[PDB]
This record gives sequence, C-alpha cells and structure tokens, in this order.
Amino acid sequence: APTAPSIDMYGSNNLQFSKIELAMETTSGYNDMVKYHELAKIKVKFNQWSGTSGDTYNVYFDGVKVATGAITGSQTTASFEYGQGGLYQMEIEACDATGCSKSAPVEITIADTDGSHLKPLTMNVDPNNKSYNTDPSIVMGTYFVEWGIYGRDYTVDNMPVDNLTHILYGFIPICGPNESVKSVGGNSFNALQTACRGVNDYEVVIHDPWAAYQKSFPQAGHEYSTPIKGNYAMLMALKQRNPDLKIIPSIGGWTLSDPFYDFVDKKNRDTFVASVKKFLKTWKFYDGVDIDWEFPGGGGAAADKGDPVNDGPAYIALMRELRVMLDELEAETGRTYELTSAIGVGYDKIEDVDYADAVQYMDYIFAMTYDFYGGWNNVPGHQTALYCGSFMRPGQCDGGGVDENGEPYKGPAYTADNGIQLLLAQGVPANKLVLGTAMYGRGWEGVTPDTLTDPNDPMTGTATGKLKGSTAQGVWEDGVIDYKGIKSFMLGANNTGINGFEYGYDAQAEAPWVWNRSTGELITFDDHRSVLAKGNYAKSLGLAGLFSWEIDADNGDILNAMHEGMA
Ligand SMILES: CC(=O)CCCCn1c(=O)c2c(ncn2C)n(C)c1=O
Ligand SMILES: CC(=O)CCCCn1c(=O)c2c(ncn2C)n(C)c1=O
Repeated sequence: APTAPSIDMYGSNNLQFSKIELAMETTSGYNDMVKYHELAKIKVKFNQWSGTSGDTYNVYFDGVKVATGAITGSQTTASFEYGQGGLYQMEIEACDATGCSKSAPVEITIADTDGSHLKPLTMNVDPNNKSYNTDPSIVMGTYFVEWGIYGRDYTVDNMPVDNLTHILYGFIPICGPNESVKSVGGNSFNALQTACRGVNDYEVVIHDPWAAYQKSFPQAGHEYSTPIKGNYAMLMALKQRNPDLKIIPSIGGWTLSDPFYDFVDKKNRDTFVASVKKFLKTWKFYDGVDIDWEFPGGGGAAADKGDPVNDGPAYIALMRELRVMLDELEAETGRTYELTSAIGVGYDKIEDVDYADAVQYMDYIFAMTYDFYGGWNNVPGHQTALYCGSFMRPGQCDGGGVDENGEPYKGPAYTADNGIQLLLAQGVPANKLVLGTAMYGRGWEGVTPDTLTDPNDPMTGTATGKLKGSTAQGVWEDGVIDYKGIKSFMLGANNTGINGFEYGYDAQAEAPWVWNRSTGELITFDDHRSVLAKGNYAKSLGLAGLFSWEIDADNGDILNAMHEGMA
C-alpha cells in the first residue's frame, strides 16, 4: 500500500553500470584510465511524489531480491554492489505495515568485459564474402588492426566472422623503448608515451583508448552513457554472436617489437607476463595471447637491436612462462586460453630460435609467409610466393649460388615453402603451423621493359622507387596497396588487367603480379589462384590452416579463396 516507486532514469545514470571503470572524456596513463572492479557500484534514484512512501524498499533483478534499505521521503537513492554482468529486468518495491508495491520493470545494464551485458552484434558484411562448410578443425585466421577505424573505415561489424576461427587484434604495445613507433608518426608515439605514464616498463597497455573503448559506433547502438564503447565493446558483442570464435590480442609487430629485445633479462619477462595476466583478467573477451616479436636475433625495424645468441633462448623462456601464467588463468576461470606467435620465415630468422623447443608450449605458430620483397629497395620479387620463381638465379633457391654481382647467397631464398620446410626440419609439428596469405600487394614504379633480363618476366627488371597512389585506390603508404584496390583499379572484372596493367602469374612460384609497362608500375600480391595453391599445400602437408594479413584490405576474394583452398 505505499505508492509504487517511479525510477529517475537520469539520476541513475540511465541505468548504465559497469564492473570496469573507463575514462571516456580524457586521455592519460593506462592505470589512470582503466580500473577493473570485482563489484560494480549501482546507484538508482527513485521517487514517490503521491500518496505515502512507506518505510523500506527492496530492489529485484529478474524477480530475485538484490538490495534493501530505507525509504527517505519522496525521493530515495538505493546504493548497492553487484558482481555479475548482464541485462536484468529491475523492479523496486516500497513496503510498510499495510503492504508492498512494485515499480514497473525497467532494464538495467551491468557491463562486464566478456560482453555478458550485450546483445549479439549486428553485422554489416560485404556480401562478396561467401558461405562455406569448412571443417571446424581448420584454422582460418585474420588480423584486425585497431587503426582500421580511421581512414580505412573498417569496423568490427564489417568482418566476415562466420568465415573466421581466430581474430588477431593488432597491436598491443609494451611500455619501454619504442623509438620504432616514430616511423608511424609522432602522434602515434605520443599516444604510447601518454599510455605508459604511471606504468612500469615492460607492462602492456592499450595504444589508442579512443579506438579501443571510447569511440561511439552508432552501428553498435553506442550512446553517451554506454559504459564500454569502441572496438572492444564491438568485439564483446561479436563474441556473444559467435561464442566459438577465438579473439586474441597480438603484442608487438614491426613497429612495436623494440621492448622484446630487453627480455634477455628474466626480471623484464616476469613484469611482462604478470601484466599480460592482469590484461586478460581485465578484458575477459580475449582468449589467449599472440606474441609478434619481429624478430629474435634482429632484422626488424630497429637496425641496432638483435642478439642472435641470447634472443632464441629468451623467446623459448617467455613462451614457457606465458604458458605457466595462462594455465593459472585456466584454473581460475575454467576457460581454455591459447598461446600463439607470428614468426619470420627467412632462413636467417628461423635459425635464431629453436622452435621445436618453444612450440611445445604453444598452440599455433602463424608463419609470416609474406613481405619477402618490397618497396624498401628496388629489387622486384614475389612477396608471398609458395615456391622459387622463374626470376631466381641458378643456385639461389637453395642458397649455394651467387648473385648477379658474384656475391654468394647466404642461405635459401625467401619463399613460403623454404620457410615451412626449415620449421618442419627443426621438429615443429605440421599441425601447429598456420600458413600466411597477404591481402595486399607491395609494389614499385620504374620497372620498365628495357630493365628486364627475361622479357616475359618483370620480376627480372629493376625499379626506380615505390608504388605511389591515393587512398581511394588502397595506397595508404607508398609501396603498399590493399588487395581490394588492386582488384578495383588494376585487375578489373575479368582479372585480366585494366588502366594500363596486365595480369601475370608465375605458375612455378604460385604468385600473381600486375604490371603497367608504360609507368613501370609492378605489384606483387596474393590472388584467388595463389591462395588456392597455398590451401592445397597446407592440406598436403597437414598444416593447421591459413591466416591472412589484414582483413580490412580484402573484398572477400582472399578469404573466400582460403576456404575454397582448404575444402
Ligand atoms: C605492422 C604493419 O605492417 C602495418 C603498419 C600500418 C601502419 N600503422 C601502424 O603500424 C600503427 C598505427 N597505429 C599504431 N600502429 C602500430 N598506424 C596508425 C598505422 O598506420
Ligand atoms: C622473410 C623475412 O625473413 C623477411 C624479413 C623482413 C622483410 N622486411 C620487411 O618486412 C620490412 C622492411 N621494411 C619494412 N618492412 C615491413 N624491410 C626493410 C624488410 O626487409
């Protein structure tokens, strides 16, 4: 018989609560911006302007009483703590001696980072991505990059999630020496320096909090009071849609690997592994960790780093220590966590680590079978070929020959099969190796016909510099072009070449190219045919599956081909 309470939406923060507290309007150090709590604090204001208010209130979630307290006149605040994320129908009841009266139910959101409060994400996928019935044992992975939401305009709801088993989210940085990030730009370095304020060196952080959790995506229903936004709330909603999908944070990559070279000291590995455990406890939708150190022994972005004696053993120790930590998380949560790594596949990278030893701790190695040639120099070659191409000289495939200046090759040529064969020769099990496909080309200009030593093969020519182009054509950085740009502006609908380009295919290498003889523009890439060849090779050798880099650059053709090739 008191008056039933009426809920004051606005003084109750629109009924948006959360276990994780996230700064939304400011940017500072990671430990200042992100605070995970075991209990969310819930504060709901209600009023009883007519009749009598009663003495006590009870708050119910789905019919279960979760809080109680005293009615305070015509407006009352119920404050309490709650440990379980979800969406609940809340009623508030007011009671006295003459009876109790309940409010109408209202939905309350209690966010947690497994997405338990979120409906399955609504997808917006290009319908060129087709449907397949691939064996669910086969890895079909891709990388999604955090910055793809800026000029590339490629968001989580654009991914063809039903054709993926693993999404690798690139990239999570490690606080410490990171001068290589300046090659991306000063704002990107500054973002990392801001994130690491108040954070110990060797701990992980989020590089761009705006893209990870602050930015409102209207396609995901985000609003002002949504407690978790950004890419991460979308990946939480994607996991609600596809609960068997593995989403794994990738630490490192080309510009973010400089801290790994300090892991020869165990104290820094210990700091790092602890920080990864804290990161996975904070962002519960992640299913493991991918380590992308480029590269133990050196040969990455920082020319002055790399210890070929001590980096391999440090890498193996890091994989052992990560697996010990992840087994602790499995015991605490009842979940399974995976440990993986993307690795270089030149002979010079593979010789610097004993992968037979490291891989006993790992679920998968993502073999980076791409970037063998590129616009960093003027030497054309197939960047992601399976086998040795027609352009290679006598003795170059195996490495016992000499170059066109008479200088001895130092090891086997850069092809995907030379790298796979060296990993298998070490003792790495085939069923843990995942072979890489490129969803982009690399390219040059100035490869004119008079530079070719073999006039049917422009990979025997010589370039004058990097491919240039607009972002409209998929050229975000000189020398690199998205596959979907190559298909729209170089291949055309018949795949034979448009806009002055002709398509070619090295049937021995398994490698496509497009060449404009007028501008000497040449691009090396992966296409439907080379990807089918990679699938056949993975089937033949019993590999774990395929992965691609990076998903925003595909128009569906490459992922469709990965499925067709593994069928
Ligand atoms: C790793 C690779 O080959 C792709 C590089 C794309 C350029 N790039 C970044 O690497 C990057 C970045 N922001 C953070 N990171 C680590 N942006 C904006 C970027 O363009
Ligand atoms: C096959 C192998 O071991 C490759 C070694 C790295 C190739 N590579 C790059 O990827 C690269 C690069 N500059 C930018 N990037 C991304 N350079 C000079 C390079 O050699």
